[PDB]
Amino acid sequence: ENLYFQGDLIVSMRILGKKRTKTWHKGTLIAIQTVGPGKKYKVKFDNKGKSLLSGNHIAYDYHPPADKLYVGSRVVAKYKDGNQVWLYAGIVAETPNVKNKLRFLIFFDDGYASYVTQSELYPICRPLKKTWEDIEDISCRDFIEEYVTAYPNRPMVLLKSGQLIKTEWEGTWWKSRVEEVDGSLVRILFLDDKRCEWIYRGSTRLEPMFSM
Repeated sequence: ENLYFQGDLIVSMRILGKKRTKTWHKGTLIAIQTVGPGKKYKVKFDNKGKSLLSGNHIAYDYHPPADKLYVGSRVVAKYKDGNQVWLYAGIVAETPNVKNKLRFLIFFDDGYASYVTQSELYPICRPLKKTWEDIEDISCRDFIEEYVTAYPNRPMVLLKSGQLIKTEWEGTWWKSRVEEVDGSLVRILFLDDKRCEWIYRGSTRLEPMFSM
């Protein structure tokens, strides 16, 4: 059937949708379609054509109130890529608190992590019951399932600036150094390549956590 209303969605509303590039973009909800128990959502993008999307591939174009976000919530967040910024899907790993200077910690679908503000987050419209089950990368999906279901039990390595450790990249271990710690994240300098990355302190990419 062709619907005009479905839960709190209404045809003609503004929405964000996932493009095939896996970045998220503004558009208009132009149709809602049913087939049995399934539902699809037709989106016309502002600077593009159309896509027919499942409900976990659309998001509201507003920022959610804090009491509606949990560890495990499925979201779209601001994502820094060189000197460019995108909207990219992720999972909430921490809500605002004193130790993290009142920020949200985001685990993104591709394995990167960052702290963002409430104004940098959007909630996905119809998340899966197990919110991580639409993460395509098996290693990332399995890490987030264990993290979300174990929370608040969070094994982490205690790290200090200057400390020498081994960090994983492309399947092997590299000599690296702790440059900075910010809440549950650490900035790692890869010594041979002289480039830095922010990594979660419970990540199995840190050799002490891999040990365990």
